[PDB]
Parts: sequence; structure tokens; C-alpha cells
Amino acid sequence: PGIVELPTLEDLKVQEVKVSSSVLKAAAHHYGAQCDKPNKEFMLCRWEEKDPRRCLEEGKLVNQCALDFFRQIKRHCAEPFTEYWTCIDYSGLQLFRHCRKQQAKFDECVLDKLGWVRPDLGELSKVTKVKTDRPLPENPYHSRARPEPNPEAEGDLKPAKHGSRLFFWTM
Amino acid sequence: PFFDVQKRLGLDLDRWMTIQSAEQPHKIPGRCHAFEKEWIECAHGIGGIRAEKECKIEFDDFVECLLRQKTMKRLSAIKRQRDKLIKEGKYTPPPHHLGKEDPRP
Amino acid sequence: AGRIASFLKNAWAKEPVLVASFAIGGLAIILPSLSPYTNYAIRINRATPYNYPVPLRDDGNMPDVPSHPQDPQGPSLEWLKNL
Amino acid sequence: MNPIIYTTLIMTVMSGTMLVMISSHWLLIWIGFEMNLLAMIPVLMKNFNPRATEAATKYFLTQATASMMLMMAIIINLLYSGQWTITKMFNPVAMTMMTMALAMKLGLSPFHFWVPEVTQGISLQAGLLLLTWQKLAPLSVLCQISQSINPNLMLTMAMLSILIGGWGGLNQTQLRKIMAYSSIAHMGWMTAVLPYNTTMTILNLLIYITMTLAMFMLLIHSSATTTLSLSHTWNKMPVITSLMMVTLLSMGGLPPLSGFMPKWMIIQEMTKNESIIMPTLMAMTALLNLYFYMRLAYSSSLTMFPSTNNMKMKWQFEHTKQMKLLPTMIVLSTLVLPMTPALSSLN
Amino acid sequence: MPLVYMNIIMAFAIALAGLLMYRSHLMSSLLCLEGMMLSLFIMSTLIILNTHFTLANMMPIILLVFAACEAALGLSLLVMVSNTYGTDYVQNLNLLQC
Amino acid sequence: TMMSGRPGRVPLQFLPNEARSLPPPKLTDPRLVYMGFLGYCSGLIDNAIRRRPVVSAGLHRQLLYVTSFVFFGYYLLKRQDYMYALRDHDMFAYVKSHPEDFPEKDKKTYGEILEEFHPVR
Amino acid sequence: MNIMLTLLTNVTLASLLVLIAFWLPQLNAYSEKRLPFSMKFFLVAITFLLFDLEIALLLPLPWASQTNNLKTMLTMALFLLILLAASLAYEWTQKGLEW
Amino acid sequence: MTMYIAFILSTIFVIGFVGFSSKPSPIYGGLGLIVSGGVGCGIVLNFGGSFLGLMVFLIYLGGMLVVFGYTTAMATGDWVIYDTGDSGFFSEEAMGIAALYSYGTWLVIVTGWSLLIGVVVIMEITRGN
Amino acid sequence: LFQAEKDRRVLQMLRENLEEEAIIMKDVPDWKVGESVFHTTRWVTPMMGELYGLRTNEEILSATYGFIWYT
Ligand SMILES: CCCCCCCCCCCCCCCCCC(=O)OC[C@H](COP(=O)([O-])OCC(O)COP(=O)([O-])OC[C@@H](COC(=O)CCCCCCCCCCCCCCCCC)OC(=O)CCCCCCCCCCCCCCCCC)OC(=O)CCCCCCCCCCCCCCCCC
Ligand SMILES: CCCCCCCCCCCCCCCCC[C@@H](O)O[C@H](CO[C@H](O)CCCCCCCCCCCCCCC)COP(=O)(O)OCC[N+](C)(C)C
Ligand SMILES: CCCCCCCCCCCCCCCCC[C@@H](O)O[C@H](CO[C@H](O)CCCCCCCCCCCCCCC)COP(=O)(O)OCC[N+](C)(C)C
Ligand SMILES: CCCCCCCC/C=C\CCCCCCCC(=O)O[C@H](COC(=O)CCCCCCC/C=C/CCCCCCCC)COP(=O)(O)OCCN
Repeated sequence: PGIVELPTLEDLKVQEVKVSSSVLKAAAHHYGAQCDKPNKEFMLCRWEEKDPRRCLEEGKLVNQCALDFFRQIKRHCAEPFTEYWTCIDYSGLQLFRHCRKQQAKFDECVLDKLGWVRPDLGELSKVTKVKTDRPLPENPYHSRARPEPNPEAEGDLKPAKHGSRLFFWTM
Repeated sequence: PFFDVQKRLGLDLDRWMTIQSAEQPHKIPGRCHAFEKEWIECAHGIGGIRAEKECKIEFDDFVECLLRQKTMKRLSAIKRQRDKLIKEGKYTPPPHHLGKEDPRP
Repeated sequence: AGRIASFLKNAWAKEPVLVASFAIGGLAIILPSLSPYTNYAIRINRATPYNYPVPLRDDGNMPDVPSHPQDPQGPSLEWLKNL
Repeated sequence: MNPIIYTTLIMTVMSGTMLVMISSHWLLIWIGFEMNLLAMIPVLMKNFNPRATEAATKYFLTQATASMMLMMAIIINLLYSGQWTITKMFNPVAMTMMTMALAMKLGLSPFHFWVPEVTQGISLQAGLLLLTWQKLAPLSVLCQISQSINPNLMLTMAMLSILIGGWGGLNQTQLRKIMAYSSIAHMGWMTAVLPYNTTMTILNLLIYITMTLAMFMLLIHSSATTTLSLSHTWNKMPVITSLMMVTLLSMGGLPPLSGFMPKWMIIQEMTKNESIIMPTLMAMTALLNLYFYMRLAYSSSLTMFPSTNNMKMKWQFEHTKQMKLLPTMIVLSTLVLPMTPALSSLN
Repeated sequence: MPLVYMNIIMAFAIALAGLLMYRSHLMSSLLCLEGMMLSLFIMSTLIILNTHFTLANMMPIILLVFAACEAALGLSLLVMVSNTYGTDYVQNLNLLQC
Repeated sequence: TMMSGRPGRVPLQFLPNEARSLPPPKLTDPRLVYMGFLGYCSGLIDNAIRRRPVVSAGLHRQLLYVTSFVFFGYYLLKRQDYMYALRDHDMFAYVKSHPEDFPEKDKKTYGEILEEFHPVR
Repeated sequence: MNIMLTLLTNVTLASLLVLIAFWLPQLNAYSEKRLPFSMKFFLVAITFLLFDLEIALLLPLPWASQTNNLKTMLTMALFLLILLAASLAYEWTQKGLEW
Repeated sequence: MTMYIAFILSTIFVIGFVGFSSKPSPIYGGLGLIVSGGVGCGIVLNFGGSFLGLMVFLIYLGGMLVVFGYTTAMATGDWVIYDTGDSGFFSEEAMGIAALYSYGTWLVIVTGWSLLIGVVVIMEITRGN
Repeated sequence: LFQAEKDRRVLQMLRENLEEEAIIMKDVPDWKVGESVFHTTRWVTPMMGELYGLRTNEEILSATYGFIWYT
């Protein structure tokens, strides 16, 4: 019943972010601080459309924004960041707690170079609002038409006509 | 027989555990949340007989999600035809399905 | 009052384990409703984000919803830091 | 046992039955059945002796097997549909398994073999409780899912229960086995109308419960468990024998007694659904129950059996304890036929 | 409904049949009942985990607890019967008859 | 019929609020008198079982039995009348809302109906 | 995989060493020449089973402390432990812990 | 694909059930049931139910079958129906089980009452007299 | 970023499966290429066997049991 439509392999081609988990964890706070708008646009579209095929352009946009962020990092603060993610990669749990010194070095370097302020506790978990021009989907669930309800009879009760009318009983 | 004490007092003694789409902890969704939600919304206030006769599409989709009989049948047929063709010798799998592909993040 | 004191003094002798057990159990039952830090524990449990915070579609009628995480709008965690 | 413990166990049995009756989740119904089974055993084994222990272990085995089957049916229903609510069963196989489990709990044929022996082993008070209260939960569960039952299987086991009770009551001299076979036959009558009307099932349940309470309370008052022991009751308390004879006539379905109400209404309802043969066979078979009721009445009140010399001491003493509601139960099981149209209250 | 569920249902059926045979040794009857509840636990756990129905992760625990309580009750009854007759043989429970 | 699933029905109400629109049973209702007779019979049987003068052992106890039976019978009669009223109301509403299933039969007179005559001989 | 291999290695080493222990002295030639059923032990076993069931009920406690409904979970856990203590007390006062 | 490891475990489970269902020498039937319980625990663990499998393996095996053996001693296709996404930074099974104290108040109440009643029932039955 | 990568990877796997399915089932008479088993047109999350059904055994076993067996 129907044909499942899939985008062509050309639509799924994009310049991937080829950095490992340790680099991403080291840069995550500033990445969320700087790249918030495209990420929130993509995620709002993702929970509104409920369809991966409807959110490809926003994924390409977030890839581009992450690429720009990492290009700025490479341009300005390469070696403090390298030491910081060297820490993060050494640990088996990838804990922030172990070399706060290198974290401070990277933070002061980015503050001096790009004027970036690291978000505080409880800030990246906030629920924000997104100004988007994408129209709100009207039937994201593709629901059918609901069956009509029962007639819902109503009125004033009258005594039973000739009572129970059960066999010989007159009441 | 059934004495609806919960509905009379609004107690909710056991209704929280009846369906997949009813307030799971940490908002963890069921595997077939959407199908069951659609089936429940179709059949609400209509009665069992009419719900069975008219909401059969939603229930069929829900059962297909739950047990995946049709999907497994289709996959088995596809794999059987592929096996027959490779035994006969007119089809060769691509490098994508032989482990020679380039993985992506 | 004298009977209760005599009973407690007689139970503290020859049955110290039961007296200690009942004291600890009663204290564990009673104290949580009197401590002021249980609300702090509840609030800490509230502030642990396990899920992704899904953004809301802006319509110009949500002055209390921040547009960026650095914006002053939204809940704060300075109280948790001070703890 | 200690009266506090006995009261707590009786309350636990009743609370398990109510948990079955008021819950909408299959797991809670199973839990109620388990709680009822757990609290039922000491009540049966209250007077410790080998017979009570054997009856208790037979009852435990049967009820545990039935509960396992019911749990399996619930799990299969969940497998074929992610639903826990007690509604349409959603599966043919699950329904069959559930029906057999509930029949085993109720004692319907062919799962009737345990009822007479369990009733014979236990005392008269435990027998009263087992034959009256232990039918509410399975019958309520059957009523809730009456639209799912296959009529063929339900009607087959109902007719089998009626035939088995009628035939097995003819061969008994012990009063408790007679009551057990009567219970089996009445259960068969009750379950033959579930596919068509549950109100008739509930009406039959109420009438049978009243009659069985009256009969068991009369048997407890005149402490006899055999036919010959009951044949000595006229020489001390003839009023009890006369009331027992009237109650036995009522239990046989003879109009204008109260026991004629359920059979009459069930026959009428079954005829409304273009079913003719089965009510005729059912009445023909209930004639056997009436026959052994008449034999008991002959041995009890309509004739005077020989007595013994030591009854002269019993003539001098009065019952220390009087059971409340015995008079009410007799009247309700005897003289409520003119109030038949009151069944519209969805009793 | 794949083959694992069929295997577990077959195990349940085998345990039920073994219970209903009664060669002897009521202890074997209790063992068959416990095999049945174990099969129920396994198959219900598989159903619950497969469909990601989070809130029924309770139910296997409840089933296990209740069935083990029933097992203790049955063991006590068996012990009383054995103390009465000296053995747990099934055929010794013939005092009550239809 | 089965009215258990009927819409807008409270789970444990003996007499709903809409039942109060019906005429209550009279205190001299024959069914109430029969319930009082049942209570009197219960009192007599209670006197007989306890080995007491059946007619004149306890007047207070017999009065209590009669009064309790009359009270419960009155409430039961109210509920029964309400249930039958609901049945008739639903019947008439369904007949009104489904005209095609209950057509008006074309009235016909016996002078133009041919019925077979079977002589008795 | 790793756990299966570890268990297999443990079982294999144990079997090999026990069998060599049982067969090394079997190569050289030598001469090669009731009822009581105490009831108290059964009660101990049954009490262990019931307390183990209640412990199994108590086991999910480490994860129950993060629920945001702290009052309800605290009440329910205290209720479970109170009924455990009540079971112990009842079996104590009914001479069920004597020898 | 390890030649349907789940299938192999299921066949071993069924074979063990046939083994102790013949009811030979109840100690040997208990051994067969122990093997079957271990195989079922393996099935659940390999499926992903770590805590529930451990509950099987601890409670069932180490308490109930141990008490059974004590009493006896006194006397004479897969991998396809699986999911696609992840669970977050926790296990859904543990969250659902821990929800017993926040969601299942009614369940806790009825289960605790049943356990206390079971203790009382065991005492009353084993009094004897 | 992980969500976007996951969506793209799943879509690519589905497209490759569709291509190989179209090639394989060309001679089957009644077969239809890329036909859904659901009446609804709503997007349905594919199973594990839908993405790796035509792939080799080693990565099937990986994607199925890697997290469970990783200790
Ligand atoms: C159709 C509906 C209409 C009619 C309704 C029919 C039923 C009505 C009554 C229902 C039951 C209520 C009363 C029964 C209580 C039992 C007490 C008893 O036995 O009687 C002793 C007692 C006299 O004896 P006692 O000096 O007190 O002491 C002797 C000991 O009691 C004990 O003395 P004992 O132990 O030395 O003697 C032993 C004897 C004593 O054993 C007995 O007699 C037991 C009583 C029979 C069982 C009752 C079953 C419950 C109701 C079933 C009704 C079935 C009806 C269906 C049709 C089928 C018929 C079977 O037992 C035997 O001899 C063994 C052989 C038994 C022979 C065969 C058994 C057949 C029994 C079937 C009876 C069915 C009709 C009963 C009629 C009333 C009978 C009293 O009788 C009475 O005085 C009470 C009768 C009613 C009093 C009426 C007063 C009111 C009149 C003034 C106001 C006027 C009203 C009108 C107002 C407007 C005027 C201004
Ligand atoms: C032997 C004759 C029967 C005797 C019965 C025992 C007499 C003593 C009982 C005292 C009164 C009990 C009534 C309880 C008070 C309130 C009841 C109310 O809250 O419940 C309603 C229920 O009301 C009761 O059912 C009415 C009970 C009245 C019984 C009398 C009928 C007997 C049949 C005719 C014989 C004449 C007997 C007259 C003398 C007693 C609402 O029920 P509901 O939650 O919505 O659905 C459950 C029932 N369903 C599933 C079947 C639909
Ligand atoms: C109303 C009639 C009362 C008298 C009759 C009592 C009948 C038998 C007693 C059993 C009934 C007790 C009622 C308990 C129902 C449970 C639900 C209610 O209590 O609310 C809960 C609140 O829990 C309460 O704290 C329970 C307290 C009661 C338990 C303590 C004592 C229990 C004893 C009862 C009898 C047991 C044996 C006897 C012991 C002496 C729900 O908490 P909540 O957070 O809002 O919602 C959870 C859902 N979330 C997660 C989505 C938010
Ligand atoms: C209200 C809190 C409830 C929860 C806390 C309890 C948790 C665990 C404790 C309960 C465990 C079960 C208790 C079982 C009770 C058994 C009673 C008993 O029978 O003991 C008597 C003996 O002990 C007694 O006398 C009975 C209880 C005595 C009273 C115990 C303490 C009562 C309250 C004391 C503390 C009060 C509050 C503490 C305040 C302290 C200030 C900070 C019999 O002992 P035998 O074994 O026969 O040995 C005698 C032969 N030589």
C-alpha cells in the first residue's frame, strides 16, 4: 500500500565533521554557545515534522556552522585546544575534572582571541525559542478522519409504558 | 462484576500502566507509540463493535508495528531471491554490502 | 511519666540492640519531614537534564522564554553553585 | 487459630476478591487471584486433620495451575496487542486459554473433579465459604469479557457441568458432596447464559448464593454431615427439618418457589436468541437434581427415621449460638418469585 | 511472532504437560509449576523489552515474587503431607474421592 | 440489551439525578406490602427457630424486620422503575432516529384479505 | 563474548585440574580393598525465601532516588521496610525463631 | 552472525524443560530446572535485560530452587526485530523498574500486604497441632 | 550534529537497500519496488534488519550485540 519515497544519494552528500568524540567534547560548550541558532532551528524542525526526509537542509546548515566554528578554532587557538582534547582523549571516561588547567588555558585563549565566554551551569539546558519562517505542519501524523460519534440521545424521562411488561406483571 | 471505583473517585489505581503512550518516566517513548496513539484516537467514544469495524486500518498498522510480520516476510523473500540468484550466478553484491565501503559519521 | 521512664531504663539494659534499632528507625521516619534540605534535593533532581530541551516556536508572545542560552531569561542554577 | 488471625485472613480473601472486581489491569486481576488463593488455604485447614490437609493441597494444586494458565493467556494477549486492559481479548488462542483457566477456577466440567473432594475434606463453614464467595471473582471476569467468548465452548462446558452434576448427585450419601454436585450443576446453568445476557448470570448467582447460604446454615445448625445423621434431626428440632424441606424444594426449581426464577429467566432469554434445544435438555437434566433433593427430603422430614436413646439429653439443651440472617436467607430463598421484575436493577 | 517466542511457548506447554502427567512425587509437580512460571517470566520479559514499554519492567518482578510465595506455600503443604504419611507420594492422597 | 456501557452513567450511583423526574412509588404499593409480608415472615421464622412463641415473642424485632424490608423495597422499586423508564426512552429514541428500519405498515382491512379457511370435520 | 570466554576458561581450568587431581593417584596400584525431618530447618529455609523476596522488592532503591517525587518514593520505601520489620517481629513473637 | 545464538539458547532451554519434565529422581529434575533457569537467564542477558536477568539468576536460582533442594535433601530470525536508536545516558529497563516507587504505589501496597499475609499463612499452616 | 548524522546515515542505508532491491527483484512478476507494509503514509522508523538486511554478517552482529557484549 503505497511507495516509500527516499531522497537520492546526492541529496545526502555534505562535508562531514571528521573530528573524534574527544575533540567534540572539548569544544562542546563553546560550540553550543556559538552555533545555537542553526542547531535549534534544525531540532525544532525535527520534532515538528517528525520526518528525517523533511530536515536535510537544516542538517547541512548545522554541518556548515560547525565547520566554520572549527575553522575559527584552528585559525586562532590551535595548540591550547590540542592539549585540552589530548587530556579529554586520555581518560577512559573523558572527564572534564582532571586537567582544569588546560581548560583554563583554552578558555583564556579563546576569550582573548575571539571574545568568547563559556556558558555557565544550567544555561545550555534551557528551553529557548526559535524564530523560523517554516510553516507549521497541519497533519504531521497523517491522521485520517475520525469516525462520527454516537447520536447522544437526550430528553426528559417518562414512566415506562404499561410498566415492566414482563409476562403477567401489571407494574 | 466490574465496579468502577477508580472512575467514581478519580483515583487512577492502575490506569497509568495500561498503554504504551501514557506518561512513561523521563518521556521515553514506546516503539509503536504513534500507531497506538492513532488507533486510540480513532476508537475513542465509538464503542467496541464500531471501533472494531471502522478502526481496522489503525489496528492493522499497530499490529504490523508490534510484530512486523509483513516486513520480515518481505525481507525473507528478498534475501531468498538474492540467494537463488547468487547460487545461479547472475548477481554480485556491491562493495557496499561486502564490507568494502567507506563509513560515515 | 514514671512508668515510661522505667520501661525505657529497663529496655536500655538487657536489650540495647532493640532500643537502638527502634530509635534509629523512628528518627529515620520523623526527621525527613522536618529537614529543610529535602526541597533542595527535589530541586537538584529537577535540574539534572537527561533529555534534550526541545525549543519552542517563537510567536512574539513569550517574553519569559530566552532566545539564546546566555540570555537572562530562564531558570538559573546559581543557588546550586552556592550550595 | 487465633480469632484476630482468622479475621485478618477472611478480610484478605474478601479484599482479593474486591481487587479482582474493581481493577482494570490484567496484572492486578492476577494479583487479586493470587492473594485470594494465598489467604484461602488456612481457612480450609482451620481444623487440622489429614482430610483437611489433603483437600487443601488438592485445591492449591488446581488453583495454581489455573492461575498459571491465566497468566499465560494474559501474556499471549499482550504479545498480540500491547494492551493490559480487561476488554475484548484480541486473540483466538488467548481466549481459549483464559476460558479454561476460569472454568478450572470455577470448577466447570470437565474441570469439576476437585470440587466434591475439597468440599468433603473441609468443614461445613469452609465449605460454605468455598461454594459461595469463591465464585464471585471468576464469574465477574467472565462477565467482563463475555463478548469475546466462543459460544460453542462455553455452552459445551455448561451443558457438561449440568449433566455431570445431575448424574453425580444421584450417587451420594454425604451431604457435602451433594452440595458440591449441586454447585457444579448451578455453575453450568450460570455459564450457559453469559453469551446472551450477563444480567441473567448475576441474577442466578444471587439466587443460588442465597439458597446455598440457607442450606449450609441449616446444616450447621443441625450438625449433620451424612444422610442418616440428618435423619435424626426431626426428633429434636422438627422446625429445622421442615424449613430444610422447603428450601430443598426451592433448590429443585419447583414453582412457585424462588429457585424457579433463574431457570425460567434463562430459558426465556435463550429462547429470545432462537435457541430451543439446549433449554429443553437443561430442564430435563435439572430433573435429576430435583430427584436427589427429593430423596434427601424423604429421608429428612417427610418420614420419621428411628432414633437413639441418648437424644433425651439433647432434648434438655438449647443452642448457645444463634446464627443471624438465617431467617432472612430462608425467606429470600423461598418467597421472592412475585418480586421477579426487580431484576431490571442490573443486580 | 518469531521462533524464540514459539520455543518459549513450547517450553511452557511441555512444563504444563509434565505437571499434568503425575508419575509420582508431588515435588516434581511443584518443579513443573516453577518451570511454568520461569517460562512465563522469560517470555513476558522478552515482550516487554522488545516493545520498549518502560513501565512494565515492574511486572516480571511482581510475577516472580508472587509465584515464589506460592512456591513456599506449596512446599509447606508438601511438608505437612509428608509428615502425615512419611512420603510425598501422590497415590497416598486418596482419602477423598468422587 | 446491556446498559452497562451506556453514555453518561455514573459508576456507583444507585439512583441517578435524572431518576428524580419520575413519579415515586406510593407507600401503599402492592410490592411494598409484599416486602412487608416478607419481613413479617422473616420475623416469624426467627421466632420459630429460637424456640419462642412464634406470634408474640418479640414485637420490636418483628417491627424492625418489617420496617427494614419496607425501606429496602421502596428504594429497590425506585431503581427498577428508573431502569424500565430508561429502556423505554432508549427504545423510542432509536425508533425515532432510524425511520427506515421501522416503516409504517400499509393498513389493510379484512374484507380485502384472503385467508385460507380450514373446515373442522 | 568476553564474559562467555572468561566463564569458559574458568570452567575449563577447574575441570582440568580437578580431573588431573582425581586421576594422578589412580594410575599406581594399591590394595583397592534418617527419619527425623526437623521442622525448624524448613521454617528457616522458608523465612529465608520470604525475606529474599522482600529484598528483591528492595533492590531498585539506588535508582529510585532520582525521580523528582522524593516524598512518595521515601514513603513507599519506608513502608516496605516497615512491613519487613513487621514480618520479622511477627515471626519473633510467635515462637518462630526458637531452637 | 553466530548461527542464531538466541535460537541455540532457546533449543537448550526446551531440551532442559523436556529433561526435567520427565520427572526422574526429583533431585535430578531440580538439576535440570537449574540448568534451564541458567539458560533462560542467558537468553534474557543476551537480549539486553541485564537487571531482570540478574534478578532471575539471583532470586530464582539462589533462593527458590535452593529451598527446593533443601526440602528434597531433608526427605529420602533474531536481530531483525531490534530497535534503531539509543536510550540516552541511562538504561530504560532500570528507569522502568525504579518507577515502582514513584508510579507503582498500588503495586507496592498490594505486594507488601501479600508477602506479610504469606508469612502469617506459613506460620499458621506449620503450627500443626 | 549527531541527530543530523544519524538521519543522513539511515537515509543512505535505505537508499542503497532500495537500489539493490530494485536490481534483484527485476524478474519477479508481482513484485513492486519500494512498497510499504503500512496503510499510513507517516514515516516509520526502520528496524535493525531493514538497514543491515543485505549486509555482511560481521557488521550485522556488531550493530546487534556490540553494546551488550562490550565490557
Ligand atoms: C400463596 C401465598 C399466600 C400464603 C403464603 C404461604 C406461607 C405463609 C407463611 C410463611 C412463613 C411464615 C410463618 C411460618 C413460621 C413457622 C412457625 C410454625 O411452625 O408455626 C407454629 C405456630 C403455632 O405453633 P406455636 O404454638 O407457636 O409453637 C409450636 C412451635 O412453633 C413448633 O411446634 P412443633 O415443633 O412442636 O411442631 C413440629 C412441626 C412444626 O414445623 C412447622 O410447621 C414449620 C413451618 C413450615 C415451614 C415454613 C417454610 C417457610 C415458608 C414457605 C411457604 C411455602 C408456600 C409455597 C406453596 C407450597 C407449600 C409448601 O413440624 C412437623 O410437624 C414436621 C412435619 C412437617 C409436615 C410437612 C411440612 C410442610 C411445611 C410447608 C409449609 C408451607 C406453608 C406454611 C404456612 C404457615 C405454617 C406455619 O404457627 C403460628 O401461629 C404462626 C402462623 C402465622 C401467624 C398468623 C397470625 C396473623 C393473623 C392476625 C392478623 C390478621 C392478618 C390479616 C390482616 C387484616 C385482618 C384484620
Ligand atoms: C435473593 C434475592 C437477591 C437478594 C440480594 C441481597 C439483599 C441485601 C443487599 C442490600 C442492598 C445491596 C445494594 C448495594 C447498595 C448500593 C449499590 C450501588 O452502589 O451499586 C449499583 C448496583 O446496584 C445493584 O446491582 C442492585 C442490587 C439490588 C438486588 C435486588 C435484585 C434481586 C432480583 C429480584 C428478586 C427480588 C428480591 C427482593 C427482596 C430482597 C451500581 O452498579 P454499577 O457500578 O453501575 O455496575 C455494577 C453492576 N453491573 C456490572 C451488573 C452493571
Ligand atoms: C478512600 C478510602 C480509604 C479507606 C479504604 C482503604 C482500602 C484499603 C487500603 C488501600 C488503599 C490506599 C490508597 C492508596 C492509593 C495509591 C495512590 C495514591 O496514594 O496516590 C499516590 C501517592 O502516594 C501516597 O503517598 C501513598 C501513601 C499511602 C501508603 C502508606 C500506608 C498504606 C497502608 C494501606 C493498607 C496496606 C496494609 C495496612 C498497613 C497498616 C500517587 O502519588 P503521585 O506522586 O501523586 O502520582 C504518581 C504518578 N506520577 C509519578 C506521574 C506523578
Ligand atoms: C516506630 C519505628 C518502627 C520502625 C523501626 C524498627 C526497625 C527494625 C526493628 C524491628 C525489628 C523487629 C522487632 C521484634 C520485636 C520482638 C520483641 C520481643 O519479643 O523481644 C523480647 C525481649 O525484648 C523486649 O522486651 C520486647 C521489646 C522491648 C522494647 C524495645 C525498645 C522499645 C522502644 C525503645 C526506643 C524508644 C525510642 C527511642 C528514643 C531514644 C532517644 C533518642 C523477647 O526477647 P527474647 O528473644 O525472648 O529474649 C528474652 C530471653 N532472655
